[PDB]
Amino acid sequence: CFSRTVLAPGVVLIVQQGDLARLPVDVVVNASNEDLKHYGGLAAALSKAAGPELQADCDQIVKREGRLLPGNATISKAGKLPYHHVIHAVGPRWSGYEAPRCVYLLRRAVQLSLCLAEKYKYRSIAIPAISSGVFGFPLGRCVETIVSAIKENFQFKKHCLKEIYLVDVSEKTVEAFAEAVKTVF
Ligand SMILES: Nc1ncnc2c1ncn2[C@@H]1O[C@H](COP(=O)(O)OP(=O)(O)OC[C@H]2O[C@H](O)[C@H](O)[C@@H]2O)[C@@H](O)[C@H]1O
Repeated sequence: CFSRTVLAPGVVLIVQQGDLARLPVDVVVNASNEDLKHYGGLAAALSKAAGPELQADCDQIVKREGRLLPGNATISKAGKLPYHHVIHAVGPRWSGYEAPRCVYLLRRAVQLSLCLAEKYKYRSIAIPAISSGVFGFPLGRCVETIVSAIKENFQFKKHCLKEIYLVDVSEKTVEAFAEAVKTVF
C-alpha cells in the first residue's frame, strides 16, 4: 500500500501495487477496447486467468448491445477470476490534437465504472491506469485524470462504495498514482 485518503466518511482511496486478476476486492475494472476483445495488455492477462467464459460473455454482449464507445463501460461475467463480474471500461486512444476530449472520455470511463459498481452493490472496486498502455495516454495526465474523476464523484458525503483501489503491477505506475493523489488532494 502506497497511500490512503479518506474521500468521505467510511470511503477510502487506496493506491497499491498488485495483480488485478487476483485481489481481495468485490469487482475490478478492465482497460478494454471497443470490441471487448481482450487480446493485449491487462485485458489479456485477465482473460487468460478467466477462461473463455469471459470473452464469450463479452462477444455475446457486443453481438447484443453493439460495439462500445470510448468513455463507456459495461459489465461481463468474470469466469474463473475471483469475482462475479469484470467492469470493462473503454478508455480513449490518446490524440495530442484532442487532449481535452481525451481527458473527458477517461473521466467518463472512470465515473461509469463507479456507477456500475454502485448499481451491482459492490463495496470494493480496483481500477488500473486505463488508457496509459497501448492507447498511449500520457502517464502523468492519465493518473491525475483518474484520481480527479474519483475525487469529483465524492464532492458529496452521502455511497455503497467504501474502498476504491488504484492498482498496477509496475511500481512506476503505482508511484505515478501516489503522486497524483498528493497533487490532487
Ligand atoms: N500483462 C499485464 N499484466 C498486468 N498489467 C499490465 C499488463 N500489460 C500492461 N499492463 C498495465 O495495465 C495498464 C493499462 O494498459 P493497457 O492494458 O495497454 O490499457 P490501454 O492502455 O487502456 O489499452 C487498451 C487496449 O490494450 C489491450 O490491447 C486491450 O485489449 C485494448 O485493445 C498499464 O499500466 C499497463 O502497464
